[PDB]
Amino acid sequence: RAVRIAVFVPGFRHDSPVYAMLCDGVERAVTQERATGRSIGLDIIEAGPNQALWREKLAHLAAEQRYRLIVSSNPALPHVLEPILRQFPLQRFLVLDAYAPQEHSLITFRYNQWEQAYLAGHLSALVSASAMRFANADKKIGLIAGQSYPVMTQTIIPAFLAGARAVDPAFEVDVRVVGNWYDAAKSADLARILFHEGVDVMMPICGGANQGVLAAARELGFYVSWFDDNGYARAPGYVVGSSVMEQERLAYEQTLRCIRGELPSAGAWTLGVKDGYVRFIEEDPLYLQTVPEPIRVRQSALLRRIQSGELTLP
Ligand SMILES: Cc1cc2nc3c(=O)[nH]c(=O)nc-3n(C[C@H](O)[C@H](O)[C@H](O)CO)c2cc1C
Ligand SMILES: [K+]
Ligand code: NA
Ligand code: NA
Repeated sequence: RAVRIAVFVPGFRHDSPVYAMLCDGVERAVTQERATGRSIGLDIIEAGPNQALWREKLAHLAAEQRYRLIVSSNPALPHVLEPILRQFPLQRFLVLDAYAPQEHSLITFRYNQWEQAYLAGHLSALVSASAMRFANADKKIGLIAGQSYPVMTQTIIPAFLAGARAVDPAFEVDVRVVGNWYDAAKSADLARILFHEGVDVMMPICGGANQGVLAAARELGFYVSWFDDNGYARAPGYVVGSSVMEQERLAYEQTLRCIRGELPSAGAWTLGVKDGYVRFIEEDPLYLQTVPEPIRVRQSALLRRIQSGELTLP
């Protein structure tokens, strides 16, 4: 039996870790199963930045009645989908990085981003408190978000702060917002503001604008806590951590289940460190070269406490 899949990207694929990972994993599954001789179609729709059009674009994909599954990502998608689920109940949807319990035609997976961001904040504070080249004597770290949204304000920011405060309760996090997920010039401006306020380690979570923060790091001399995927090679020596979600693998795994007829129609899963889907990347040689022993030792010890449940971050 032939199978057709659509991926709805709420923005652009390139330069957005969550969407690049999503598309890479769906493609990997499709390519794999095509190679067995099976006919599998894959269409990727890049919606672009205009969020006011997302709902109608998704409704048209459902109305086309051709996709066995429409795949998307990000925590706003369940809300976007609400009337579409009602109007087109036979259309199956899969959304990663989201949470929608108790739907009938929508299955979601959320990562434990308290773990993810706590790992990032702890690493950031260790670096900021150290005598590394660009560290200063303040206890100030930064976060530059593309936009504000409930997961960012209720999970990521508080967990980043909590991880930092586990190192020293005096740590502060200065949050800034770009207003979009692409403009690297505008994120660089925020990074310069943070640097001059005394921030020596920043975490960019602003999509294609992340590059602006990397540029500012090289320009001014500060460190970057990278999120979502492996960012060490994007600015060797500046990127001091990668605190990640295993979105490429999850997208691959769930797409395969769809193709083989094993993906449930509904459900809302949460996957974290103990499940293997949130990680701090210690194995990259750039990390080992970039970050001194005492910091790496403490970061490893933290990972062990999360892996055992001793430190549970629900
Ligand atoms: C409405 C909305 C739009 C988003 N757009 C992007 C994006 O274009 N690029 C990106 O890298 N992350 C984007 N994210 C963030 C992403 O889903 C995730 O929360 C962060 O990458 C941290 O894991 C978006 C989040 C929301 C809620
Ligand atoms: K909020
Ligand atoms: Na510091
Ligand atoms: Na210091």
